[PDB]
Amino acid sequence: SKFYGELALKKKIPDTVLEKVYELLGLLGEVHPSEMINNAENLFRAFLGELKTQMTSAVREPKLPVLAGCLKGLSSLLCNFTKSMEEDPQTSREIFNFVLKAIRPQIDLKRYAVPSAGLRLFALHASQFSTCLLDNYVSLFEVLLKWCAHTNVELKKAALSALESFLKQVSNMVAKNAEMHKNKLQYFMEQFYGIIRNVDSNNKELSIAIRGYGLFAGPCKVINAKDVDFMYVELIQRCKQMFLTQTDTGDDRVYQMPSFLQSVASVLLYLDTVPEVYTPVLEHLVVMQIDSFPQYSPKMQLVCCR
Amino acid sequence: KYSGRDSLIFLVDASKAMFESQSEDELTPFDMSIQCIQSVYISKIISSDRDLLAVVFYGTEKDKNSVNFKNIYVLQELDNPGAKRILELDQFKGQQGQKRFQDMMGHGSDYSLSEVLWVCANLFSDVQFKMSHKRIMLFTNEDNPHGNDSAKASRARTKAGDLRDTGIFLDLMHLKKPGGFDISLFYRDIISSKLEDLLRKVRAKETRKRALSRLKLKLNKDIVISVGIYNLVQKALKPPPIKLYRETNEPVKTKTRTFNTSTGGLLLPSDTKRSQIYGSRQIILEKEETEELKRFDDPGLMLMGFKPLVLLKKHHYLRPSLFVYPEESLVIGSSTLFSALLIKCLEKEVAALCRYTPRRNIPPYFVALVPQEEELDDQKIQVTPPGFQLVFLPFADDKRKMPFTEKIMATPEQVGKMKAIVEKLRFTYRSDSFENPVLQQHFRNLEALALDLMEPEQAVDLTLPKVEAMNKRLGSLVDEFKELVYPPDY
Amino acid sequence: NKAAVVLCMDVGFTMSNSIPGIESPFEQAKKVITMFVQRQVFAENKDEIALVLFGTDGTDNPLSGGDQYQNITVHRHLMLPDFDLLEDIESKIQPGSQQADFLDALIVSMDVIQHETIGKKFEKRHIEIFTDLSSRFSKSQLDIIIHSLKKCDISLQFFLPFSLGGPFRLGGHGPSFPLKGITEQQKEGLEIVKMVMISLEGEDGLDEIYSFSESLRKLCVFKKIERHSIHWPCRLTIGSNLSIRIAAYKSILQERVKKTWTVVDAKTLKKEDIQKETVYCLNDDDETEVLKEDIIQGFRYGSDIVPFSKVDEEQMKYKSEGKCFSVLGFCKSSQVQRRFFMGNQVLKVFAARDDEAAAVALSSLIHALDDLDMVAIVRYAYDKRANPQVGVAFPHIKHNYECLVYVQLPFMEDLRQYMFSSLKNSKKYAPTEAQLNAVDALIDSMSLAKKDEKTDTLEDLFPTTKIPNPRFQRLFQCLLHRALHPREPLPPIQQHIWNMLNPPAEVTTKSQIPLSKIKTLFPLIE
DNA sequence: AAGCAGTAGAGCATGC
DNA sequence: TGCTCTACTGCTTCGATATCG
DNA sequence: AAGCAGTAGAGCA
DNA sequence: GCATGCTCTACTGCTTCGATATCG
Repeated sequence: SKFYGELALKKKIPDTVLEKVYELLGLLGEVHPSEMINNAENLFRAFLGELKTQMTSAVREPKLPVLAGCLKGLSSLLCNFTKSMEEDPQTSREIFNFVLKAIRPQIDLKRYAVPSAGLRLFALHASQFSTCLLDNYVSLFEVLLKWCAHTNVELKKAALSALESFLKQVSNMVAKNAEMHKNKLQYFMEQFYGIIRNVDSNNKELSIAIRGYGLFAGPCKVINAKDVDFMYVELIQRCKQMFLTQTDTGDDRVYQMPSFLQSVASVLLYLDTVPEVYTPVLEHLVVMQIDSFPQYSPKMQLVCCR
Repeated sequence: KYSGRDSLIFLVDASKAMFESQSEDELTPFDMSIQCIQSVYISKIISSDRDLLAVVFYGTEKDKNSVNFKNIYVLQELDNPGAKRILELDQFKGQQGQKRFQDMMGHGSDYSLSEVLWVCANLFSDVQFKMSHKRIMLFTNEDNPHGNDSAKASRARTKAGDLRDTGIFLDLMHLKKPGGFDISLFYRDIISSKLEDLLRKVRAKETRKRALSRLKLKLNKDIVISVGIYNLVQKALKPPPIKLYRETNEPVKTKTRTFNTSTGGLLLPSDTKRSQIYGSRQIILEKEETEELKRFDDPGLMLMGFKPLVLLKKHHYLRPSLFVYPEESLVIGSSTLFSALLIKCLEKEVAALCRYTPRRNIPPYFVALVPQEEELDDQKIQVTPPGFQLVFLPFADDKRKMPFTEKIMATPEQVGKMKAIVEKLRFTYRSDSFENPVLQQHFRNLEALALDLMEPEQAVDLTLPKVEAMNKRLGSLVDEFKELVYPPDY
Repeated sequence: NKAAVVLCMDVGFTMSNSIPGIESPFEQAKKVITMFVQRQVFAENKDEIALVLFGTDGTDNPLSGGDQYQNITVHRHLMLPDFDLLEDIESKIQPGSQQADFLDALIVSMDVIQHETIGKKFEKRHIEIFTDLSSRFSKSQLDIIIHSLKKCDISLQFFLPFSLGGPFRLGGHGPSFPLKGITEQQKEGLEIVKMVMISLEGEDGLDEIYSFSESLRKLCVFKKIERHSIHWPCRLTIGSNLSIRIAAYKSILQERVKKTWTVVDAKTLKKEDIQKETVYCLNDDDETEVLKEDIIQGFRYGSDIVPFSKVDEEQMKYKSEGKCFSVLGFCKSSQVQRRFFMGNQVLKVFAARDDEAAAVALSSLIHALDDLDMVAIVRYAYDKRANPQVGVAFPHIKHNYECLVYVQLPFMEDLRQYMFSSLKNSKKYAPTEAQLNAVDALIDSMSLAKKDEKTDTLEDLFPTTKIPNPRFQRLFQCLLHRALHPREPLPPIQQHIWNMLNPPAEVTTKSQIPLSKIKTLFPLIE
């Protein structure tokens, strides 16, 4: 009540304390949501109205840090009070249009604070907007695949998380519908083909190709039930002569095993009619993974165990 | 420097003789010095209230300083003028004030030397701000403090050389022991009398030099020149009326809100729109649209051709005229073109016309730019700025109209009598000095509760004319000047 | 007061005429009339407007016989105008014309004003008349209508098309007729309206006629419709007893709007359900919220804050005993310069009324003062609430009026004077002679004044004293668009605004090669 | 408008 | 019936309020 | 928020 | 060839003071 009465006075606070009072109004809504059960509706509106009167204006440079504050405030508030599209497909797409304008690049400026906020907003929460991602995926994939090569440490791995959550959210939705998305599936798979067959440097393009390959090897078994069998044969035949035969003993190219293993697991979970010729290659692979420990890094050292 | 300041050490002599009444019964020079000190502080408390001041008495019996040398005792540290410090400096008047000085320190010793200049230097060497002027107004009388030994004088002039090494400027106020120029002794290889000016010509003023705007002028679309737009008739008034909590002498710092849609609660400024109402129909806008419709141009000045100085009549004005000048901060070397354009404008009497948008968002106004040249002589008499002046012109609804239906003639006899009256009442107008009645009585009225002397000093009016001094300057031609050609006679 | 303004409108046959190759005059006509209506509605004045229109294919008239009063439609009556008339005028863009005459519109409009003038006070009336002056007319009755227009006590102003007898947009400080813009009907109609206007008024009748070109950029649409000004009486004194009763009026002032933006919360479209207030909250600490009767209006002094809130300054305030218009003295020197005037308004001390021997005495005063550079330093105040101020009283001898014009003056607290680095004695900033001749060619070829007709009085275009101000105009049209077009974004500003506010481009074409000479001759810019 | 400081995207030297 | 009050009233003045460079 | 002179409705008549 | 020790100056932002449009 005090920090909600505090900001409705005259416009005199020099905006960077406005940043922290926005984030405090968010974090206070994240922890203990059994006291603000009747006054958690209007904090959506007080975040959103500031979003509109900061973003939609044909005059004055936008106040920069207030946007980062309000965005991670809405990130903290979106848990436990979810107004998804399943009962309100208006405010959800409104928030999505605001976050798409937040990630709308259009320029090559510096001090990437507000699109970093927008990236992790779309990362840590993505399942709330079911129906309004099935048409702008080329645009999102284009801007994200530009952002993942930014040569910045703190932004790249914040982009990767939104990328992987985007693929993991489009996977179940392209599964559960009827036969209408052969173009989308083939487009994703052929862009993954054109990325897995680039040969200059890009380890990260290879890894995101393998990860999407594995996540989409699930919903392919709907009608065809032959491309699934051609898959995993493609996987082992690509993987073996890439680290087990050469670049095995002394090299730098051993930072890649969890991608291959997560993909092989994701096809083997729902595969039927097993091949039974390649498991003496699979064994050599995973024992090479268990051997290859101490040249790793945490947050990779844990997903190798995963 | 803009936020730089100026210090002032007031050094007062008290060893033997300045405490003397000069075998007279008018006034002592000691209390004359305290008159001058209290007047300069009562001036600079409201005139220039951020300078750095200090006052030091030398020669006495005790000594309190930060270096512990004899006969040197200070009362104030280098600081802003404090009303408490002047309410403790005003008690040294009269015989009982002289007695108070005598029983808190007395006076008289084998007094100071180079060491009082040393304690002035170490008073200057401590305060961490920016300094521009550093003057010492010494209050002493005698013309040989080295009246017995030459090493005192040699080390004193060497110490003055080392103080002029860093350049600390001292220039005393000599008292009137002969009333003027007779004792011209050897106090001349130290420095490089008039006190009524310091007594009363500093009543209430302010001093500042900013710029107010730094814009650019566009001739076609691609001739950009960087100018600064100064103001030179500031139109001042009183400092603001602070609110105060009653008993504990504290400010309030109030707040404000808006709510109450007959439900209670609190409404944010995000849900607020603007409107106008005609009878029944109300046109609704957002605040972005309201501030959007006053948008016509970029910030800057726009050239629109030339004019000769014959049509812009001095009947036309609406604004305190500003002043503009070129600066070599944004666009490199534009004062060359400005000096050439100045030369040809003063050689061909021509003046420009422009369209003005000063701030980043404002409707335009048409201005005219008039040339101007300096005046100078040997005494550094800089009185007029070299540059351009901006006269402001009305547009459409300003020039109203009178009913216009009146015209009567006259007859040429009264021209010579009126010439006699205007030559009786003739004077050169001014150079200054028509000070403000309301502000002068206000600052004296504030002074009356500030120092609690007795009462409001009735600040003398000056805007009124001396009616008797024009009655007797006129004479007894008033009644014939009434009824020479126009008798009322009821 | 109250006025009864009449308008006559022609969208007749030649008003449905085509372009010359640039633009139609009918859209200029509708722009001029809608400008008049938005200003005379959004001024919130107390007045009655009537409109009449001829040039439609109907007949709305209480008298109508054959061709006499044919297609003479009294669409509007003398009422207070509202949004309905501007709805109609953006619902009347149809050419749609059958017509035979335009002279009788004036007499049917004057007759319906004769049948309207019941009860209310109509001290003055004006008609703005929009015929086309090129369609067929008749020479039937002229003496009766000349005598009626001379006797009706109603002013009239006629509106020609864009011609009289390069790229003309609407009006841009340029030419009216392209090469020759007249027909024989235009010849006879223009000489007939010239003889009627000469016999009506005389010499101002030469300029009691306006086109669509420069009546757009001038407020000649407002003449004898408003009340003049507000009268101010006082008594001037020189010395002890030279008390002469003097009237005075105000002049040029920084004009401002007269409508307040009203706060409206979301979801309500209303105001009265909003309480906007301030709370008196002693913070200093954890807050203890106080009331209003704890407030000492304390002032600043040096490094402390002192009391004397309210009644103490009510005791020791300053007075100057009522109104006063005294003379301090006079000054024969012309040393009150051009740059110390410092005034938010300028005054005309003029005359008095009621057998003005006092004003002919002031006429003698100023007819003495006018010969030499001897000015007056008046002390002026308005009331005891007002503040005293000294200032200059300039003489003003003219043809019809004899004025003294009063401006304020600074006190020696408002001046400030600081040192500048001069530029005449420079070591780096000397310009050379080719650059001097370049800027001489600049100030030659960028001029605006021209002299001719062998008398050498100056002809100068672009009068930045008659050009209207764009601010309230753009605000009014944006108000009208958001009123009618209910949810569209705000339009671009109109092109006749920039037609008024743009320089003549021919001087830019004259001096374009000088600008290239400047760029290639002078040293580096940025 | 002056000015006053301190963050921070951006590179270099280094380890496993 | 005209003068004489009389509540209103347009209109002005600073004054505290708000915005910005 | 404060004042000052103009301008149509009562009261004694 | 990826994840750390180590400098680095331009950008931006808050404070201080002064100036101007505003409802009453």
